[PDB]
Order: sequence, then C-alpha cells, then structure tokens
Amino acid sequence: YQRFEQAAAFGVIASNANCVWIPAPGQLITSALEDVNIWDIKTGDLVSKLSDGLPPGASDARGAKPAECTYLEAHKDTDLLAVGYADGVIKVWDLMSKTVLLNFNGHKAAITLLQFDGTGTRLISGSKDSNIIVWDLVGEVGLYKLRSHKDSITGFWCQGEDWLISTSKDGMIKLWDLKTHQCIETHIAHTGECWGLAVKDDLLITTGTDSQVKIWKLDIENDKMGGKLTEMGIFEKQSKQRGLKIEFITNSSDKTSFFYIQNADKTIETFRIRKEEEIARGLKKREKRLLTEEEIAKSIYSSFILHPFQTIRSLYKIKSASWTTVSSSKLELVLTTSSNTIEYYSIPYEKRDPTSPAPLKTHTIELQGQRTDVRSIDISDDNKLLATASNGSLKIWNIKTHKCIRTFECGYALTCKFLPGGLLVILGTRNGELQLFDLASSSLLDTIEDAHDAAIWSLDLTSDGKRLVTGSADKTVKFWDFKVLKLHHDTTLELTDDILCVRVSPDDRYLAISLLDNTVKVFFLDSMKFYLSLYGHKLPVLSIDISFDSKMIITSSADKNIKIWGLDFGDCHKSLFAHQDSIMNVKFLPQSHNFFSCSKDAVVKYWDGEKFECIQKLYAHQSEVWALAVATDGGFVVSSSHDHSIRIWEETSLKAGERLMEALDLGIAEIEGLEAYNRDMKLWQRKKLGEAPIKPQGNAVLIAVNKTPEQYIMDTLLRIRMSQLEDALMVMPFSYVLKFLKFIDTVMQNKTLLHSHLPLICKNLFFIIKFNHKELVSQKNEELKLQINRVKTELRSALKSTEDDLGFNVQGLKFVKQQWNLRHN
Amino acid sequence: QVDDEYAATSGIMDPRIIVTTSRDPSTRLSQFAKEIKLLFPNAVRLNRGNYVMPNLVDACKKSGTTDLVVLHEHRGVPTSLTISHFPHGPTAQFSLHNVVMRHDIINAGNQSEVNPHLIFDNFTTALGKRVVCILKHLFNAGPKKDSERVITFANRGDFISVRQHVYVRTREGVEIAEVGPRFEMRLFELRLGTLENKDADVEWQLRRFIRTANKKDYL
Amino acid sequence: YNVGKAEKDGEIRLKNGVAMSKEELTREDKNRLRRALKRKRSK
Amino acid sequence: QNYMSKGDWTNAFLLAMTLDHPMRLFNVLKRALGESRSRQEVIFNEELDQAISILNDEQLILLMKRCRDWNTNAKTHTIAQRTIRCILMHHNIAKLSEIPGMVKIVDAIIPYTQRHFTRVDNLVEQSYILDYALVEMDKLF
Amino acid sequence: AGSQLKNLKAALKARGYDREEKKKAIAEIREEFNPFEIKAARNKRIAVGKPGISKQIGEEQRKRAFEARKMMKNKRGGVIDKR
RNA sequence: CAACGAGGAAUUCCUAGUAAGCGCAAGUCAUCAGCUUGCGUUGAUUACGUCCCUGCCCUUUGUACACACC
Repeated sequence: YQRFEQAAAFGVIASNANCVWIPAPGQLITSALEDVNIWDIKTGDLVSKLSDGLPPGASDARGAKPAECTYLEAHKDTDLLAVGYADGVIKVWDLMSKTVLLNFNGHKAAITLLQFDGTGTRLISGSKDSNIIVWDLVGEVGLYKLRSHKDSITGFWCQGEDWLISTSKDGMIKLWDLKTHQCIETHIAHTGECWGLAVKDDLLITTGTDSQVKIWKLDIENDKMGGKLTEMGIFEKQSKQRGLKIEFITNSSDKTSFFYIQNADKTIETFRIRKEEEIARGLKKREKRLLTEEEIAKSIYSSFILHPFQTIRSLYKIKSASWTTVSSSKLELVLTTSSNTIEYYSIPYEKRDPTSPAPLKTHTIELQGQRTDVRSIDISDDNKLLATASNGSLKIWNIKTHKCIRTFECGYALTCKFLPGGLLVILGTRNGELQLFDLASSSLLDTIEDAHDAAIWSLDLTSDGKRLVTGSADKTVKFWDFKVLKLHHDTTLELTDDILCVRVSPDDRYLAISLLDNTVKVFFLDSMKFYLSLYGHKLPVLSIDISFDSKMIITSSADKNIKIWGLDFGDCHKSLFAHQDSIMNVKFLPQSHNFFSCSKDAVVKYWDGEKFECIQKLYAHQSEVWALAVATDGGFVVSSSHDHSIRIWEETSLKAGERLMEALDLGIAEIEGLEAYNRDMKLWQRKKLGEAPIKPQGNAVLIAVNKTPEQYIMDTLLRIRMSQLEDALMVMPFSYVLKFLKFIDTVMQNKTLLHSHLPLICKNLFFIIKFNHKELVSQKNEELKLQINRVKTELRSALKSTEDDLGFNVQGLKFVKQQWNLRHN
Repeated sequence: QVDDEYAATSGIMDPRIIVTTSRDPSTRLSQFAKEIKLLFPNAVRLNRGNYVMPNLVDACKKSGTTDLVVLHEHRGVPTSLTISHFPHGPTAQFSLHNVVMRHDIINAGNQSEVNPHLIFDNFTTALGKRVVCILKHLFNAGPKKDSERVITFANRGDFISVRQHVYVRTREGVEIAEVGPRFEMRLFELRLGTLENKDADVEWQLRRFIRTANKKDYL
Repeated sequence: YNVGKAEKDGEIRLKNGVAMSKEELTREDKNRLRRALKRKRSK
Repeated sequence: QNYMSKGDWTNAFLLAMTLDHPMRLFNVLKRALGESRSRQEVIFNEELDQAISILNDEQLILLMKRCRDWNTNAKTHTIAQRTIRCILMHHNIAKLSEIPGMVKIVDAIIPYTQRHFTRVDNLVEQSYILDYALVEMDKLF
Repeated sequence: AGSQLKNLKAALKARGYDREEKKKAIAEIREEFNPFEIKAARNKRIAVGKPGISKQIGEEQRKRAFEARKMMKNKRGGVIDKR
C-alpha cells in the first residue's frame, strides 16, 4: 500500500512549556509540541525548528501520542540544550549540530524542571512524580535520586555538591544534604500547595496558592536541626491566584537585585529588593514613637526589605517569562503567553522612578499563530490553506513555505470554505453573520449581518461554486447564489430541529444534512425532494461525506463510531467503532473510497471503504483534532487541532550446603589472612623492624557488599531455610565443620551479632557437633580444644545472661500482678 | 442424579483406576493403554500377561481400586474397552471405532494432567444418564474452575464421540486445540456384576437382529 | 493472650507481634503491606 | 529521622514515643541494645534508660503494650525483656500496679516470658554437649 | 517436551479495529494446532495426508451422485440440448 | 549375470509370576477369522532412589486446640 506520513507541522510558536533566552535584543528557544523552535526577537523569522529525526507517522513510529516537550533549559557557554518531555525523558542536544547527545529517561511522569550545575557536566531534574534526580553528563548515569517529596516538584535551587533545596506541590519545602542524600530539614511552607522558589543568597522567597508570599532566611552554616532555614515573614500581592515562577537578578553598575512573581492570570508582579543602606536608614522611621510594642512592630519586615515595582500586565494568560538587564533602566523581559504568542517587554527605571504609568512591549512574535483553536481548516486546489479562528484570525497559509501570507479579522468563526477559482474565502460565524474575503485585496468584500437567526454551523459550496448552502442552529438551512461577487438569498428550508451539518454531493446531486435529532436527511437539490432519512446513530451527529461516485456516504457523530451508508436505498453497510471520544470530522479521498476521520481524542485514522479495515492510525497531535481537509487532487491531507497545531500528511544455581560451604571458605580465608597479618604486625613490632608482610587486600565480594566476613557468613546462614538446614549442615565435610567452629569462635567476640543470633548459632552449632561428634573427639589438637572451651564459655555466658532477665521479669511481673490483686481483688 | 450403586462415595473420595490390556498386547495397544491411563487421572497401568481375570478382579477389589479399564485390539487398532466398577458394581463394555492417537501422529509436546472439565452432549434417556454416571465417576471430583483441559463425550446417534481439548479464552471468543485420542465408542453391553463371572444380570445390551433395530437410539 | 488486630486505625499489628503506625511507615512499605493484606484478604 | 540516622538513641526514643512510631521504636531500642552489648546496674546507655525512667503513665502503658506484642515472637522478645526490666528497675512498683490497665498487659506477658524461659533453659541444657566433647577430647591421651 | 497448551499461549502472545488480521491469525492457529486432521508418517531416511478433507470430498461426491441417481430413477423424458 | 547370514539414523513400550519363550482350546448380539479372546507351562535382568535434566501439578496467613518450630 502507498501509506501516509507527515511532511511538516506548524501553527505553534509557544506551547505548554517554559522558555529560555539566549543573548545576541536576542534570540529565544521555546517549545512547539514535541519539538523545540528557536526565534530571533529582532525580526521573528523561524531560524530553527530542532525536531526529532524520525517523522511522526513513519514505519517505526510507536502506537501512542508523542512526548510533548514540557521543559526547555539551556547551558549557555558550552552550548547545550537540555530539554525534557511529558513521558519523563530528557534529551540533551548540542545546538551547533542539532543532534541528540544524551537520552536520560529515568522518571515515571512528566518533568517540571531542569538545571545545569557546576556549570557543565551535571544536570538536576525534577518531575511530576516527586523524585528529583541528579545526572552526570560525562558518565551518562543517574547519580543520585533524592526521594522524599510527596506530590510534584515545583522548584529547587542547588549549589554544587553540598546543598539542594526543593519545594513541591504539597505544602513542603525540603533541604537536601547531597553528600548523604538524606533530607535534612523539612517545613510546611504554605497550607495548600507551594508553587514558587527563588533565592538570592541571603533571603529565600516562596509562594503558594493565593497572594501569600513568604520570606525565609537560610543560614547554611547552621548546626541546629530546625533552623538551617527559618521563616522571617509574609506579605501580599495583587493577584489572588497561583504565583508560580519567581526569579532574581543582580544588575551590575551599582549592585541591585530584582525578582518577579509571574501569576496564573495575565500579570507579572515585579519587585525591586532594596539595599542594606536603606535598610539601616529606614529602620528608625518605623522605629519612631519612642519597646515591647516597637519590637512587635519591627518583627511584623517583608514590606520593609521588599519594594514593589511596575506590575506588568498582558492581553492573555501568562505561561512563562525570563529577562535580562542593563543600567537598571532596561529590565528587558521576554514572556510566552498561553494563546501562542511571545512578547518582549522592557520596563525602564531611572533608579528612583519607573518613568512610565504602564510598561511597554518592544517586540511581539505572533504572526504564525491563531490565539485560539482552529475550528475550520481548508485548502486550495493545491497551493494555499485556510485557518479559521475565534478571535477573528482567518489566516491564509501556503503549503510550500508554511507561512501565513494573508490574515484578516472575522469573529467567532467556525466554518469556512474557499471559492472554486481560488483567491476568495466564504465564512460563517457563531452569531448570525456570514462574511466574504479574498486574497489580493483587503478583508471584507461584504459581510451579511442577519444571515441566520442563530449560530451557523455548516456551509458547503456546489462543485461549480455559484451556489452555497448554509445550515444553522436556528433550525433552518438557506441557499445563496453568487450575483455579479455578492450573496443572493433566495430560498430557505425550515426544519423542526437544529441542523448542524450540511453537504452536497460532488456532482450537484444530493444534499445531505445532519440534524441534531440523531438523524440525517438526504434531499435532491433539484427538487428539495426528501429522498432519504438515515437514522439510528443514537447521539447528535457530526460531519457527513459523500463519495466521488455519489453512491456511498459516511456519517460521524459523538457516539464514537462512524457509519457507512449506501445512498441508493439508504441501507447501512458498516457501523465501525473507532475513536473512543468523538469523531469531529470525516472526509473521503479524491478518487478512491478510502477516507480519513479525525477525532476529539487527538488521533486521525485512515480507513478503506471496501474491507473497512483501519489502514493507518496516525498519532501526531496532542489534543482535540477539530478539522481536517484533503487535497482536491493528488490526496495529501492537512489536519488542525486544539493544541494550535496544523500538520500535513503526504504519501510515502547452587543450594544450601554448598552456598554455606563456599561462604565459609572465603570467610575463614579472609579471617585467618587478617590474623596472620596481625601476627606479622606483632612480630615486626616486637623484633627488629626491618621487614613485615606487604598487604592483604580485602576480598572483592566482602568489600563489594560492605560486610565483615562474620556478617557475610551470618546472613547466608540466615538465608538458608529451616527445612533444609539439617541437610545443609549434613552435606558439609569435617574440614568445613572445623572452619565453621572457627567462624563461631570469631563471632562470639563481636557480642553485637552474637546476641542478635543466639538461637540460630546454638541450633547450628549443636547440630554440627552432635552430628560430627565421633570425629571431633578423635581430633588431637590443643588449638581446637581451646577453641571449643572458648565457644562454650562465651555461648553459655550469653544464654545465662538472657535467661537471667527472663527470670527476673517473670518474678517481677507476677509480683506486680499479685500486689494489684491483694490491693483490690 | 447419582444412582444407587455410586451414591455412597460420589464426591467423598477420589477414584482409583487400573488400565490393562487384553492378553499379550501389541505395541500400539500398549501405547493406547498408556494414552488411556494419562487420559484420566489417578489411573495406573498394569501389564496383563498370565493374569487370570477372577484373581485380577479379587486383587483389585481388595487393594481398593475403584474401577478397571480392559482394552481389546485388532492388529494394533484397539477395538474394545470394558469398564468394571469394583465394589460389586456395573460393567459397561464398549466398542471403539474411529481411533486416532497422538503416539501415531505427532510429537506435539506433553499433556496437561489437570483434573479436567467434562462435557456430555444429549444423553437424554435413562440409559444415557446411566452411562454418564459410569463414565464420569472415573474422574476426579471438583476441578478448579480455571482448569484449561476439557474432555467431551458427545452422543451422535449411539456413537459417543470422545475427544480432549485444551483452551485459552481470548478477547473475542475461545481458542481450542485437540489433545489425546479421539473415538467414537458405542455401548454394546451393560451388566450389573463385575467382570469376573458373566453370570450377572444384564441391564442393557443391544439387540442387533430384531427387525425394529435401526428405528430408535439407546434401543 | 494472642496478637489480634490493631485497636485503632492509625496503626496495624501483624500476627508476628511487630507493629507499624500508618504515618510512620514509608509509602513503599504502605503499598507492600496493602498488597500483602489484600492477598491475605483474598485467600 | 535525623536522630535515627546520626545515632543518638535517647532523644530518638522519646520522639518515637511522642509520635507513636512503633517500628521505629523497636529499631531504636534494638540498635541501642546491640550497641549496649558491644560496649563493656545499667542495661541501655545511661541517658536512654534515664529517659525511660522519667516517662509518665500513658507513655509507659503504650510502651508496655509495645513490649507485650513484641514478646509474642521468639525473635523480638529480648528487646521486650530488656525494656520490661528497665521499667521494673527504674519505676515504682506500687505506681506500676496502680496504673489503670497494667494487669491486662502483665497477665498477657507472664506466660510468654515463661515460655521463653523454658526454651532458653533447654538451650542451656543442650549446651553441655560441648562439655561432654571436651571431656572426651581430654580422655584422648 | 513442552505442552501444547504452553505453546498455544505462546502462539497467542505471538500473533496478538482491523478484522482480516484476526481472521488470518485464527485460521492459522486453528489449522496449525489441529494435528488430528492431518496424517504424519515417519521418514526412515512429515504431513503425508489430509484424512478428514479427503473423506468429506469423497462422501460429498457420492452424495451428489446418489441424489442424481434418485432424480433419474423414475424419469422418462429429458430435454435434448443440441446446442 | 536377483534377494538374504539378526536389521542404520531415529523411535516406542516396559518394574514380579512382570518382560520374554511355549503350545492348547474357544469364536459368546459390538469387534474379530488376512484374526480375536481365553487357558495353562517355563520364567528372568535391572530401578525400587531422585527431583540434577524434561515436563506436569500444588502452595505461598500455619489455623486445626496443645507441645515444638516459624
């Protein structure tokens, strides 16, 4: 089969992520969906769209949504970009050659921050699962995993090798000793969530849910448990919503610091922090009226040391920000908003006055977007493309360059079409209005106010284009002719119910209209004849399509299935269940009975109309796919969605006993090696100190598991089971019995792990010598005789030591019970 | 329901089965008898050579075996099986007609040996209920409900098709595979005593030569 | 005497005789112990 | 958590008793008991058993409930016996009797201590095969 | 060696809203894991027959022959098609 | 101037009156005589252990009441 693929994607400038700024104002790296695009603020042309080397839709593209980019981060000097995605992976790229250097999956959910540390070679990553991982770049390895938070990492701040401090989506801020990787000090920052974190070395600043911004003093050289990070006071903001990014700078040329708190909605609150001279010379002024009350007033600090500034607003909802500064009169702040647009503002400040009633944007990159979801897409013969929006941003992109060359202002527009000669656009809006535009001249040929009484929903041209059909939610359809380039309403068919889709056949033959009452009706255009009524869909029914032979129709709806109907008798053929949310649109190919259907669950699907298989399951969008349009000839198809994206699609085993035996042999070999080393040390300290042994290096597995040999043998002796212990001790020969006795003799000198394993040592040792008693009493060596005596003394001393307190506790507890009885029985 | 000479130990106790050949068996009958002893569980095979049937029956019913399957051949091709239930119970003796065995065809692996499920298709008469009881009290009572081998005794006009299948239950249905010997057996005689005598009263035996023979089933 | 269940719902006492408190135990051991008593409550 | 990491078992013990974290209480008592066997009237270190000596009625009733259901093991029973012993030798016996609830605990854990006394006494009994083997090894010449 | 059930579960995990792939996979595993409708001999130096299919065609052949003779049995006419 | 002097690779079955040798009768409503089923006579070798391999199965709270073990 000649399958499909994706040629190019566009329409997005700023998506659901952050932005990093690079100096030359300068350029900006930001996120499109799953690929990062670089822009020069000066002009705004797309100078780079760094993307994955595999086209989404190819043979090896995997059967899920692609990983949406969620955090940009940049290493400036060594020229790296660490980007992180919504499944958890982190791709690190060199920006010179634009290839992937590092893949760092690691996490389990989407990631929320990156940070390079010690400028190169170390990257710390926090994610929507509460872990925070340190990575080395010279080893390609997750070094450490700091794991004590509970919801989702909202920010952190690190210095090199000793202290990190994170704050998460519970109420908690935590300080981490990066030598031991244990959390040191935990506080409850804000009572709900904790969304912000910034720090200029003395003071730390956090924000939570609603306007309560908390100043903290971190004293890194503290020694008390609670008190490495103390809280110094709160203050308020003007926004009652989630402040969710705070960031600081030190402008040079005197020395000064500024921080911003961006908000949820539309607003960045900027602040100047003042200096120690005006701290000292402002203390007395609130220390006037002359001291318990004055001490309470001096303790109740935030408004003192912090100074609000020019509160920068924007048109839309704010997603991310970052700035640069010179002179303290060029606080130059780039800002990516949610409805895709970046904006370069810059506030001046003459070091006492901010010199403006409201700040000024110096640049704005917004041309290649829409600010809303594209409710209707369309195409030319093959050259141009039509995107219809809610703000009014009709845009005429072109296929061969992916640039909007022409744009207008219409309104809440939901359907549109071209006109068959090209260079002319019809459109209907969500109120009772229709509109006409072109390509060479300006916007409005004419609008028709009161084109319909209520919301228009779907229009369609005839194949010659002279006559179009508009169906609207005022329970009417209307017909319009083109008189000479103006619209002529002549007839109107009022139904009983809100018509919400129209279509004609591609050979002027049928008019199929989809009502809200779960059905469609097929009429003859030449008679308004009411040929057919197709019924049985069971929810209100979206897009129709008529085939090229005018024999076979499709019918999509919110019932998550598309129905194929034969139009000769109105008989159904299939009722195939696709698309687990809602099929928004469905369109045939030009010459074939194959068709496409794009749906409200971020997927388009390629089907055939003969076997009714699914030919292909294309998976490049991230959210609700609102429209798709097929080429008139050739058959490449564009699809446009809710994530502001527009994309093109073209054609192509030991056991117990022997485990204990090998553990006993290596353990006792290490033990008597160290004892020979100690005898060598005593002889070379008691004789002429001219020589000694060189070094017994400790065993590989013993230093690998970090155990003394008594502990190593003790835990494998623990790890054999009680059912095969009498077999594990019976398998081993008498030489291993003798070194087992050496092991017991050494282990009852370390009286810690003697007393924690007394009945195990007793059971094993007594079975061993009870089973091997005949040979043991025939061995002739005073070393083993002294060994048995030493084991006997220490073992019986431990056992009588534990039964002493057992008997003490018996007599004491029954005395307690008996004196309670003789008190009040 | 369970009838009058099986009701004492219907589901109380597991059975115990001997599977044995006629006399000096051929090799395909020995393969067949191994297939029958690992068709139904808690069955063992006994090498009949120079065994008298009275003292074989007496040794079985004082060792405590529940029932006996004696297999008869014809030049490899097995032709009969007699099931004798030992606590002075019934003998149902059958002829075997279309026998295809896995030792003949294919090294397809090993069997499953789980307590199987049992399908009985249209044993409608009281003789059908009788032969159902005698055929299923040589199986283990109460298997697990996710046991993945089933066997089937399906009546097809007095010719019990006997098969064995393994199964998984997939997303769109159930996928079956055929293990073990397929038969069509047919009962030619029941009688109410054990195998030793042939002086026992007959509950049923087919009348081949009556003129209304081929008019009815379980005649 | 024998070790029964816990007397309040802020802790559990296993039959062993050792006890965990809900707040004190880690979330990995809370998943492990939920799975364990789910099996013990499934058999 | 910081005390349990860095050592320091006495203030760790009283914080585990205040928070009522019973597995951590067993760990701090087991670790302090093991290091008490290691180093060298007093059974824990002196600061910790003074910290046991100065706790009040409801704290020692929950401590003895913990000792009660640790004593049902034959493994975790030594820690329970050392804690019962230091309570007995650092508190007043009339106070311990007249605390409301301290008979439904000590009657629960008298027979378990008797069971363990029988078991450890039989271990001492069958510990004399070493002595028999030594008298044979000395008869060897 | 290993069970036919274990190999069948492995074959289902191997094969895994398309329809014809499932028709093909189901027919493939059925005619693979049905060994009693082929016949295999032992090569003394192997599927050698298809018994049920040969039986089905040999008896359908004589079934239509028997119905043809029963149709012929008491006829006396016949069209004479000389075309 | 054809075959053949105990039958290759592989493969199947088998543990005591058993494998195997030997003959003699019957012919029991299905099956069988190109044979089937009985009946006696003679009667062993080697395992009778083990989960190491190949598989199949079971359990993973000890519950059922002490003691003991865990």
